[PDB]
Amino acid sequence: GFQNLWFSHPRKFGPGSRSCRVCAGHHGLIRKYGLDLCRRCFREQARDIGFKKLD
Amino acid sequence: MFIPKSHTKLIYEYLFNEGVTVAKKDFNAKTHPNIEGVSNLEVIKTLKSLASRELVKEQFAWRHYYWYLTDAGILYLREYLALPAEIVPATIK
Amino acid sequence: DRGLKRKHLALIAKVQKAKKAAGVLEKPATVKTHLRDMIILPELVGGVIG
Amino acid sequence: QNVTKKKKAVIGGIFKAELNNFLMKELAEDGYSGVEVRSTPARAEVIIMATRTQNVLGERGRRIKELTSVVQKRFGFEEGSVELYAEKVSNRGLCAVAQCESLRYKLVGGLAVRRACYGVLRFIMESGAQGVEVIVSGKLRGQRAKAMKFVDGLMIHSGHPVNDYIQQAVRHVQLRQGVIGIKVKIMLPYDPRGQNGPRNALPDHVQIVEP
Amino acid sequence: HRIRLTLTSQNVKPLEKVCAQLIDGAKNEHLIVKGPIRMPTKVLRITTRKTPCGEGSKTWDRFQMRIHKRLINLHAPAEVLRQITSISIEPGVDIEVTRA
Amino acid sequence: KEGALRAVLRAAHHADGLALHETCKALDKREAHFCVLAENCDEPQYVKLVETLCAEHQIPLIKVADKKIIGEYCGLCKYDKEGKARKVVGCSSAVVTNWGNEEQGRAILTDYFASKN
Amino acid sequence: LAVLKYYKIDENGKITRLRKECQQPSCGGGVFMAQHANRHYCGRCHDTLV
RNA sequence: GGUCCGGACACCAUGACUGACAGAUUGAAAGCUCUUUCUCGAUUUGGUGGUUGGUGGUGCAUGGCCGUUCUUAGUUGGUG
Repeated sequence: GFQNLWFSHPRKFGPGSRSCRVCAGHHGLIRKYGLDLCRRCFREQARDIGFKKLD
Repeated sequence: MFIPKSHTKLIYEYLFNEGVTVAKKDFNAKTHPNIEGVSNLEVIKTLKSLASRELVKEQFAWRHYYWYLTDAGILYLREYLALPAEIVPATIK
Repeated sequence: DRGLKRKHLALIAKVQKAKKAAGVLEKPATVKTHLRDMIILPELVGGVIG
Repeated sequence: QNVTKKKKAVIGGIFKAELNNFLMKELAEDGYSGVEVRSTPARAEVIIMATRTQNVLGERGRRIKELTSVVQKRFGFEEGSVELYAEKVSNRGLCAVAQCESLRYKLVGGLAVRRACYGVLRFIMESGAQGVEVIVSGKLRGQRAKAMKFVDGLMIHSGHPVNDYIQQAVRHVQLRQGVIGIKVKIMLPYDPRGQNGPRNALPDHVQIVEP
Repeated sequence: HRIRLTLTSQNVKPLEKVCAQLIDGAKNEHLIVKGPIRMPTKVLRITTRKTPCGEGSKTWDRFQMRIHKRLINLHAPAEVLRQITSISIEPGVDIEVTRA
Repeated sequence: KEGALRAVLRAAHHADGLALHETCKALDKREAHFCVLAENCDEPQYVKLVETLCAEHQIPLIKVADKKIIGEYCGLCKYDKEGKARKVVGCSSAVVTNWGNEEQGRAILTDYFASKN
Repeated sequence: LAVLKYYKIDENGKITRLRKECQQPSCGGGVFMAQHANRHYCGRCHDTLV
């Protein structure tokens, strides 16, 4: 019933198994080093994280 | 939301004991990291009811609800849970 | 080897039951299914699947 | 635990960013300015730089205690391992975030855009900043959006010295018509003592030892 | 025994300050100190599209974080470690001791 | 003694032991200390039903004529900031699985309803 | 109010259960099983008994 | 095609209301519905306000960001 039908489908891999940690979006996700931030989340948070535009 | 009275019991007990409660915005999770027995959905909905009744103060950031017990909440929870007036949440201590 | 699933086994059972409950002169009742990844095994041969 | 140093650095950065965002969303009324994280392996110290430590701490330091509990529970620390300390920012007029929130509050209250912007500009300039730029953009007058810029003093834009001398902040205000964006930039003054501004002078400013 | 001091930081100046302080402490206590060994720096690069949409000229932001690591070898069985390690400390530098 | 009964019932209700449909299952476990009934139960086959099971399992009972007062004897009504009994429901029967407040009176009512039975 | 339908009050005064009581390890006396046409279904549990 | 409310809170209401064996049913082990009568029992259910959610419209209502004009040397007060 509902118990075994609400979220039956596995979400172990693929784009649907991950999300930006700030907006919960599946598109353009940076997984390098376990950042788990979208390409738009990261541009805003990079200075706080410790990344800099050197060259 | 339909929640067992026992589950509401544990939720209120933890909230009063700690003074604060945190829950990730994940309805599907079946286990709250801090409160045992109840599901993330039940925790979220119970504390959302508290916030709507102004018994708790709600904040949200980066897919995470934070909730602070208020004075209306401290009165309501004590009267509902039937504790002595001497017991107080860890935050007030 | 990885194993047919419970829904697939239920479909096989349904088709076999429909085939049994049908005279040779006529055709078995049609069994409607969503399972497009089911393997066509001899158990299903003869039956009518939608 | 056993975690590579790369992942340790990234985890520390993520933690600091999330903490900064949460405190910005919470203590905005308390004149929040910033946060510093000294995550010693034993205990994680978190300094909350605000303009008014009174409100941050709350009655007998209850608000800070609540925040410590919430941070511990959210980030999975151990009871008493993480500790918050309030701090009073020296010069509020030289902190762009604090002035941005002040302008936010004035605009929410209903002060005229020009009046509030000029008041903030004058206060920041009297606080000793070399220059200040305040931009308020959105539906300020009518249906068509417009951006109003207020400038006084001198301000640099290009080159590395920007990273040291310029301090910026951005905020939103939701009024009936829509959202309005506030941007505040402050060029800090050259402070040899390194309290009101950068310790090193501008690279092109050659200063002469008088004979 | 060989005590290994691993000091890692994302900024060179505080890291070298702390390293010099530890070296000075060891020399003052007249310990067998092995000079600061400089591990190759680790550069973490993220290159992203600047636009939040797909429009415009294709421009990329190149972000990079640097990590510098320093090794110090000490032959100190006495608790002079506790002192030299406790006195010197600075934000942004993380130090760890190993009993190699 | 009504106040003592109400105080005893309050703690049981808080402890989630205070309980018709549920009352039967309570005394089938013989976890019931006592039951409170009403003489206003019009259903004749209903009144005698509850007394027999209470008697059969050795769980003597207290009879309070009208039902609406037992409804008040739960705390299940909403108040006008003064304990004002508002919008109560029938409580033809109830059970107390676990003991409650009024320890001294609770001691009295244990002797009271047992001594006279 | 079918609660009274699973109890027969003997004329002398004692009672006899009119429904097959359940025998699950957890749920026992009190909880009754449905008087289905061919089976008997526990409500608190599954425990179908034909 | 089908399922769940994950419709807070307030107000007025009328064992309120959940859940699941088996047959039927369904793509379906979906108590979704119908046969069936069991079970937790104030959280619910109906209605009225109000919320909530929406990768729904509007980028010609907006913020922020980016692109471009424009990778060129170009631009602005004060006092005269």
